[PDB]
Amino acid sequence: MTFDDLTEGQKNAFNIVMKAIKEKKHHVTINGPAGTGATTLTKFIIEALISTGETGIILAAPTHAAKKILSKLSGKEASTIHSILKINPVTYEENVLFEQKEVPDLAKCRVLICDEVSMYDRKLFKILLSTIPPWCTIIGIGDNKQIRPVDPGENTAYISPFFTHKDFYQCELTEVKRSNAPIIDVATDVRNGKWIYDKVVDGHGVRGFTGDTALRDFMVNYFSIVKSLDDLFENRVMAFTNKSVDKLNSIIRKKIFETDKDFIVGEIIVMQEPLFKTYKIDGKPVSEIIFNNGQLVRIIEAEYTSTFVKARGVPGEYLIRHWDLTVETYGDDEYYREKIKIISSDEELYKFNLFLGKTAETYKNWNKGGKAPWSDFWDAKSQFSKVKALPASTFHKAQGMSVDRAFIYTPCIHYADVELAQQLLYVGVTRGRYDVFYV
Amino acid sequence: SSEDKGEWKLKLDNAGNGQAVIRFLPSKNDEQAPFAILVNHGFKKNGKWYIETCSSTHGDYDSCPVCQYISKNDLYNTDNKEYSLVKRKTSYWANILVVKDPAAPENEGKVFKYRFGKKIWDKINAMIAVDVEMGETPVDVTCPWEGANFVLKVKQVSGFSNYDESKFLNQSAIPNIDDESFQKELFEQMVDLSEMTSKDKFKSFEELNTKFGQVMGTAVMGGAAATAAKKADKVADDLDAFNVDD
DNA sequence: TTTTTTTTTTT
Ligand SMILES: [Zn+2]
Repeated sequence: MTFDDLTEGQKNAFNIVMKAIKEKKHHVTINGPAGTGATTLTKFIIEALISTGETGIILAAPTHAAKKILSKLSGKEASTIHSILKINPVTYEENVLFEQKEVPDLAKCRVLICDEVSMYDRKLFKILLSTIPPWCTIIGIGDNKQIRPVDPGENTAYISPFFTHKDFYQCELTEVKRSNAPIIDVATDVRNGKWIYDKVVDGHGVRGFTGDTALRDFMVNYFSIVKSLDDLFENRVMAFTNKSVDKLNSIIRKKIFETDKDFIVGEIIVMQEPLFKTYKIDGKPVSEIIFNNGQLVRIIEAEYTSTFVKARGVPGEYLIRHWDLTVETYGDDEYYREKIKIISSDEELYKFNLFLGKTAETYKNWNKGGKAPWSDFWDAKSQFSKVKALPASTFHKAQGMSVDRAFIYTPCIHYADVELAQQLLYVGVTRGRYDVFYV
Repeated sequence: SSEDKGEWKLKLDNAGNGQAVIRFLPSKNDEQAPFAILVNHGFKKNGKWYIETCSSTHGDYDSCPVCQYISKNDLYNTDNKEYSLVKRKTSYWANILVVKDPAAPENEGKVFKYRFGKKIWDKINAMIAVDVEMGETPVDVTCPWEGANFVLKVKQVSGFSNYDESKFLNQSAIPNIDDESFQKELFEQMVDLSEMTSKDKFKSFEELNTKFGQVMGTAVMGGAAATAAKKADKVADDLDAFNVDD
């Protein structure tokens, strides 16, 4: 097609991209921002690679949803990294971690493509290098302005070693500096570090809401834009805390449909973790993943019931009131009709956590003979997942989700580090493909 | 406690009250380093914390991000409540030879390091500087022949340690002052605070800058986003009001 | 100095 005919930054990277394969063995990460169009350049490197015939590349996306839309637009099938690397958990009492079964040779994989390289954590980082062979060449895409992973065990600078100079030399991507786009030029200032300011073209752009009643005014402006529209696919509100979101969905649910319900039949929700169909098997069951984390689903039937839980070694069964919602696949993935038990009460949730601790108190040092009933641990533990409604997600959980219009809520951010606040911004701004309002 | 870190502190009563009797130490090195003065900005916000030193201790107002942001906005009047929360705290440090401590009889007869507050420093300054006219010529408490021991007495008022009752005593010779070995025995108990004064202070300003950034966002003078920090306070309360509006 | 006085978020 167009082949070799682009800009200096686009041309420079690919030539260096070839160099890493062509000159010695080297691994590179690229700090493409948004708007810089490294996705468009990546389309050509897709085309150019087919003439050489190298199959050693693997299409890797860290998240399922990023892999889904990657496969959807490109048309080529891509797999999850959990399947690529066979990461299998290890049941312990204190902690638990998905762990790769063995170091593979990756002989057929002579080149490596990765996305969102900021997300992969450093403790995992050291393990992967030994798994990676020398002949394989690593290519990474990500933004230094993208959001870093959260490690409760360690609070530090913790820049992804993809972004640390010692691991390997890399190259950043230049950007179409000037353009008739107010938000991106404001987004350019966002990457620069200027505070957010409203800039509008033709009535569409960055717009601010100020004053004492700004929020209520912004709320009626929020209400004005949304109305009773049941299609929020392109309307994504983002906030950090789930506390705020919880009070929102409470209030918000009552708005669109005239019901005072915590959850009502017919609602659309998204997984917060993958759905595994677990079978009892020696060692660790890899199970079968049913619904991926980030998978959209449509609720079929909704009801609130209770379920008695009994643990061997604990006398009797213990009733817990929950939501028994049946849900079906919403989207282009494999169709499944299912039913889940879900607890949505703070009273019950603390009731839930307490049972675990008594079971934790008793199981860590059990000795009436035998081993320990942990098949009744996860069977009782895995019966319930945690998911949240569509309208709002955390800036963490809104990453990657490209929607037309974004409404942004800033106040709870001050408890976060400065750099993260700008990385949320970039990610937050990139969620709105068409328009953004800011209060 | 504090003794595990090597510094003595008082075993407070149920009222928090406590009495103890101690003698001081002179200068560990010759003609220098009698005492120390420590500056530390200390505050807690967003659950995040900050307890580290300041380079304006040696007059370097510049090599401290907690010092610079004040001068840009002059929080002393711009936001005095926020100013007081974070403002530099002055810590005075010295070695101490304990005499009597009923709260902890084990602490008696021994030497420590210690940090106190500024009112004592004014009283320490008030005690050391006396005119010639009042007959009583000025007195150094650390003097071997002229020095004095002192007794600390503290009560709590509205959650504050009060010392307004403190009073000094006459001069005092120190027993067994003519033995080098008894002096040496106590001399190793003396420690040099000047070591704490060398190049131990953080030279990397950008490192200190990073930590508070993880401690708290906003507060950028050239960014002016601190106004949005002022603005954020309203929204949380506004959020509470709109919750019932449901 | 009376004391590291708040967040969730990943498989
Ligand atoms: Zn300072």
